Amino acid sequence: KFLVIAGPCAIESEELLLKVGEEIKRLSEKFKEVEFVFKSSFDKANRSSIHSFRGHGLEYGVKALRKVKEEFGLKITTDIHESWQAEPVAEVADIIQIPAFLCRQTDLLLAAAKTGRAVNVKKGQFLAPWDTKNVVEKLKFGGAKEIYLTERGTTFGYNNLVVDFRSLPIMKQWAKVIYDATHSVQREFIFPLIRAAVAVGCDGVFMETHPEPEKALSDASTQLPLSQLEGIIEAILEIREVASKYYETI
Amino acid sequence: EKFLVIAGPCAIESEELLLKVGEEIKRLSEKFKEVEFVFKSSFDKANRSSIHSFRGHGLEYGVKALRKVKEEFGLKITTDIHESWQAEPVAEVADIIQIPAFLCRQTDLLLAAAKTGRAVNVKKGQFLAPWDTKNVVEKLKFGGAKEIYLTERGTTFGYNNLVVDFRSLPIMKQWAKVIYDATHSVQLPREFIFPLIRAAVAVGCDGVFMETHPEPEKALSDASTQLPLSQLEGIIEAILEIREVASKYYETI
Amino acid sequence: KFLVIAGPCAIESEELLLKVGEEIKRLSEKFKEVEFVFKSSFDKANRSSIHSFRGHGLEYGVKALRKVKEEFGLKITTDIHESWQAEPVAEVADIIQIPAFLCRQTDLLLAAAKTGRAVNVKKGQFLAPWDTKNVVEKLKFGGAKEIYLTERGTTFGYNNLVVDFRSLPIMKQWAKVIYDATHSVQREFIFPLIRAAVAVGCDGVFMETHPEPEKALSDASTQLPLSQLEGIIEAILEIREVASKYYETI
Amino acid sequence: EKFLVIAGPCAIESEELLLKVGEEIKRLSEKFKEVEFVFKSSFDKANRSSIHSFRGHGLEYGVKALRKVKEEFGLKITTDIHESWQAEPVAEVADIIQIPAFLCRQTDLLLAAAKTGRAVNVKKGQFLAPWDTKNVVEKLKFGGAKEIYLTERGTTFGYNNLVVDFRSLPIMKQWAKVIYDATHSVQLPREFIFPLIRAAVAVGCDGVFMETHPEPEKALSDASTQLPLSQLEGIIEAILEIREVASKYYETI
Repeated sequence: KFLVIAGPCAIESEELLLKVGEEIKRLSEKFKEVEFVFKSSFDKANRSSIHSFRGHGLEYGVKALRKVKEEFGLKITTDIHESWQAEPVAEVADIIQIPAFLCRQTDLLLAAAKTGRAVNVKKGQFLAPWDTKNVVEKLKFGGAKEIYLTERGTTFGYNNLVVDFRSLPIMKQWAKVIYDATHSVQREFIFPLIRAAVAVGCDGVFMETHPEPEKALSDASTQLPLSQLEGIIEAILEIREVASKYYETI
Repeated sequence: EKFLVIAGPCAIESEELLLKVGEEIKRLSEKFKEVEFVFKSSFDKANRSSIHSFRGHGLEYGVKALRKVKEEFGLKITTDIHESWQAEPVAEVADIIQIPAFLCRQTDLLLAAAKTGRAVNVKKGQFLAPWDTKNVVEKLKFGGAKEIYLTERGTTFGYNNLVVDFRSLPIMKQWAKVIYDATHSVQLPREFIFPLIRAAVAVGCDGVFMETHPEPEKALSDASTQLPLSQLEGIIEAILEIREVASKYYETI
Repeated sequence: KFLVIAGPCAIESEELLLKVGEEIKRLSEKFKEVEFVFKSSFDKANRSSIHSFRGHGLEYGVKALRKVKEEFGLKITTDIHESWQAEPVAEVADIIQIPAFLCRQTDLLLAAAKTGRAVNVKKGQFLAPWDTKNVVEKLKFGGAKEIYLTERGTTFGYNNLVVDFRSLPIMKQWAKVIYDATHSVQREFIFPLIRAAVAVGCDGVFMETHPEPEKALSDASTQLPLSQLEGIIEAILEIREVASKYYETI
Repeated sequence: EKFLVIAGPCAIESEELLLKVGEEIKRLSEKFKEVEFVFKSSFDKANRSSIHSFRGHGLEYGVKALRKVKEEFGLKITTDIHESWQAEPVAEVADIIQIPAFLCRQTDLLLAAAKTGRAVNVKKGQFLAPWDTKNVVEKLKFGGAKEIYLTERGTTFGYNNLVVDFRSLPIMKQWAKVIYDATHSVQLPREFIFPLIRAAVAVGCDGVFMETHPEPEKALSDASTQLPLSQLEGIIEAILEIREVASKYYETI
């Protein structure tokens, strides 16, 4: 089925996670035609500024996420930043996410693959679509069986990312493809591009959502308001239903 | 609003080629009555990379060929001009005067097209940012143009490659009707033509531009990008279907 | 010898041209090791805004330039925008310049070549270095013998140009290469990059200069102050003298 | 200020390779007494594209090899770390800890290097704008780094290509000493190595970084970009000459 990965960018508090998890659980029950995966980062390890919010740490985060899966029975996904974090994270995370800047770090990929969990690699803004083939190979060599590649834009001049949708069919040759709707534009362009992603064809969409994005401690300018999530999901399912007839074979 | 489909052979290889394509476009226009078709073909490829490449048979011959298409099939016509003096003679048959991408900032060319009273469609230069088309529209309005289109055809991305930044569709929509060039946006200065056109209609545009030829392999220009004429019907039906289902979500400008 | 093409961006008045021509004449007499070519546009035919200064027209411009060559005996160069302008311009212009956006317009190139004058083509911001080979061929086919290719930057994302200096040695294979120091950065970067151009190796430099750039009716943010021209020329000659030892053969 | 030349084989293929290169670097250091040389080699290529490519013989072996170079030749040392835990052991031999381009924003890695008391050299990510290195320097200073370098190694330009925006040299100079990577800036993710290094010194930088190997064709990494060791002397003499003549024109930051 279609994958929808969503949740607040960072684990600002297990309290926030529960409120978001409650809504994702509701959509989960409303759209049985979709596999929902709850996402949130226990640490923003690559902020530009040293004086920015990073999080409450790995232990606090894993505990908060554990709570979401127990209170709602939702699959979990979070990102790791160094090899040693794979094991403890794999205790809760159904899908281990690899940050875009780290998509070429062999040991991180191998560490994630060793946990036996699914692995989702964010395509580096510096990577060409065809160069993700080697990323998948690393994961397969490492013992990974469920592999995802996420489109999140490519470097286009300075301080700008462009989404080359030709990447979707190219990456589909060796892995399931997820379109990251919120980081690919980093709000007026979020919906239009997600619509494009599903018209082109992908296996899922990734989107950060927060009750009050403006009050968020991370990606306050791109996180989707929680209340708009249902409408966008219904919209992409309808578009996908009609467009899927034309998705090119492999 | 009636969706616009601009299609035809890239170059006016001969008056016979035009009538063959026009025949099919006319057939499709009767089937897809919700679509406004415009027949396109260039009387001159004035910007080929090589001096040895095919250019055409001249403005005179081309205009006469296009007039035949309009006369024989009752189809609207569009062709591109390369210098100011061509606007007047071309305006005699062209319903929409097209401005080449490299020439989108040539003031006198835009002014020449605008004063003819015909609609003007400007291909967005590969060097131009979406927000910079606002001044292009202002020039045309200044020159008297009342029906203006902006065409997305890709942006320079490294060497010999173009990327389509779909964010340009809603940005340009702020000041003009927007057309998506499905064939030139994948050209490297065919496997991606269809998926990208699906993206264009899902995002939302006012029309699509597609070069089509009975046998692309034998084309005298863009032999690698022109869509086989037999595939045009299927592509149009698909974008109409995608447009309909996505239409309720199109943001208001 | 080394080519130095300079002058005010636009012919704001033959008066301005004479003041600039006076200074270029002085440097001309001071640097016999350099071939100076006076440049100025009779029309800014590609301004973004319709409400911008274009000029005083072709006739006024050709007359003003004619005055510069007669009062100072300096070679002249100006750009054309449509085929019909080549002939009347070739009456004064020693070098006919082709605008960057128009580097692929066959008839314009052929028209310039037909005048028998030298032709300098500004490399389009959209063109790859190796693709200028076809530009030269057009000019040769058209009867041009003295051909120049000018590096003026390449599209790098939106509203930004980057200078890929690998272009200098690539274009040198089929034509003399000129580095445009003022349009490649469109002021703090003008000198550094011209220094780079000569260290890499080129046949000349192009730079717009105006007595009071801020008061200029065009390129007020990039035109080099007239008083700084001598210093930059002396600097590039010194750098070239030392670096030329390492310029790669053809 | 004494110009810095960072050079050595890309990877620590063996302790013998290092001593062979170190021998030549030591010879050149005696000749070019106005230059500060730093011997470089990676104990691990932790980011190769293919899982089948050479990585190295481990941190332990590498550090021991580097210590041999410093011990036998009296040369300063630099190598790169890939995860936080490696900073401590590496700091035992490395005078300058290098931060890989893809990892230039990894806060904990930068902090790990900074607290060792050693100098830190951060390769500017191919995705990073020049003005955004200001925060990189702030992180390092926050972490205790007192000697910081920023290395220019190209920027993503379309697919599989890097361009060097020389405007970054004076921009980055505003907050750190700047090094130009002559070999990685022309790599496609050798004919241009020399001309671009001439440009770097003419623009103005504080040092250059060059990978060099006795027989590049037989290298286990960057076989297409590493400079033959016999050409190192000539290149250094040339940049010193160009630097001298251009030096009086270097703008003040």
